Amino acid sequence: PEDFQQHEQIRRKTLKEKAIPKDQRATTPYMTKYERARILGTRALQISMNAPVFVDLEGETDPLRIAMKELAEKKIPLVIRRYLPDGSFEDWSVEELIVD
Amino acid sequence: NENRETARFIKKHKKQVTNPIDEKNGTSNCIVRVPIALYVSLAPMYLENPLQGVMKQHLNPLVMKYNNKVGGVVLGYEGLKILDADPLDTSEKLIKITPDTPFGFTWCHVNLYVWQPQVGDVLEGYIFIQSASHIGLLIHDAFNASIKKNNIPVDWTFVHNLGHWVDSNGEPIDGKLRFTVRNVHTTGRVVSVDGTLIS
Amino acid sequence: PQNENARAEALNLANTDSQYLTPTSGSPVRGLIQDHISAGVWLTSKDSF
Amino acid sequence: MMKGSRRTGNNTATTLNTPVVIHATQLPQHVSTDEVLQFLESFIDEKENTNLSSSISQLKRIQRDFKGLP
Amino acid sequence: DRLLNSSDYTQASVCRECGSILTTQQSVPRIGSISTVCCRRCSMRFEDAKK
Repeated sequence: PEDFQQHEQIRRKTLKEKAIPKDQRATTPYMTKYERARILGTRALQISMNAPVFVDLEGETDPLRIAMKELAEKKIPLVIRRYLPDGSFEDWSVEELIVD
Repeated sequence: NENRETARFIKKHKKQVTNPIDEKNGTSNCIVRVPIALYVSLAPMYLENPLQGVMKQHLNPLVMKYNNKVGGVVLGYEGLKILDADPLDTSEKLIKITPDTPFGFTWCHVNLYVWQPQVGDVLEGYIFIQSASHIGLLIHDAFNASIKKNNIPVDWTFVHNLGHWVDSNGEPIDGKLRFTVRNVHTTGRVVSVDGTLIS
Repeated sequence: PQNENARAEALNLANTDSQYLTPTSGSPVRGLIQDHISAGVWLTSKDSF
Repeated sequence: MMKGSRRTGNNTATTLNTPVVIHATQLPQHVSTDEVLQFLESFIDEKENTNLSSSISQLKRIQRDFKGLP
Repeated sequence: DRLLNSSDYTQASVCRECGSILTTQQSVPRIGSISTVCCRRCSMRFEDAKK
């Protein structure tokens, strides 16, 4: 009924009160060794499950090193959600971050 | 102490919307659209094509089947819209990858045209066969109801020639026939419908 | 390890190459050891032609 | 025993096969007659721009349902 | 990957209403039908069909 809907609209109002908007983001512009070791992790676990690839892979069977080839050329469709400890967050992309 | 715990037993088996006896043909109307919200996966092979990737995995194995959460038989859908996980609408919606797997889960609203029979409905289907055991029907070319003997008016007999029916008209009767609906079944993979021919 | 979220975390967080400085004092922990030191005095001498 | 162990080959009721939870968000609204026509006539052409083609004629068994020769 | 994914790594069934584990049960069907998981302390037996 709507006791799901009254249970749903509270969450999407809660989930909208925690996204810090893009003109007001206040964390680092860097990829702080923990995004980088996990973005390369999860993307390598997508190419092993037939994700669409967007680079001239050059006989590189190793599924981890394929993601590095797309990391240094910025073809990754990921978005990092960084939880500030009250529950608020800043959905950084992978383009707008700056690698080490 | 037998009031406060009955608030969740009757209220759940109080099935929400009934079937109106509309259209002035005597027949009751059971085709009905309900909007819902799912919670589905999305495989990484469909991670460029998220439209097909939800229709093919969770909706297409659900059409023309019963569903225990809506109460009807799913006939179709239109309006599969992935809720974006970014509370910014836009075309580049984003979903959340699970930690332990590369599979992402997301919410989707859709409008399922369920077909909803209950008891006390008025239904008509083409007579499939008939014996001195039942009369098998084809409700809307696909659904089968079967009024058994102990719910038939016991005036009406059966002549054998594999044979044909004996009513008070004395007719081998054609397809189109009205009856009233007993317990709709849920048991097998085939959805059995069951009814009575008392008036 | 048995999955690819760990093969990147056995290369880019916990390899023996980011473990060059210990966090206790900032000193380095990795270096030749006994005879690879005593070959330097003989290789980089001024008589070794 | 085998038949308790070949359930694991027959069932296959995964999370790729079924959604986790379906909740009705609003109460069901009884549709009219002509829009059931006007839905199903436009429902069939969905994946028709593989498999699903044993079910396409099942979807095309929905085709005849109101205007063919039953 | 060293305290779940290689120690035991089970996918148990959990009732969402009562929030327990051991009160679930994969049921016994009519052999035409298909068995499924059910919670025991969320269900009341069919003798209590009270209207």
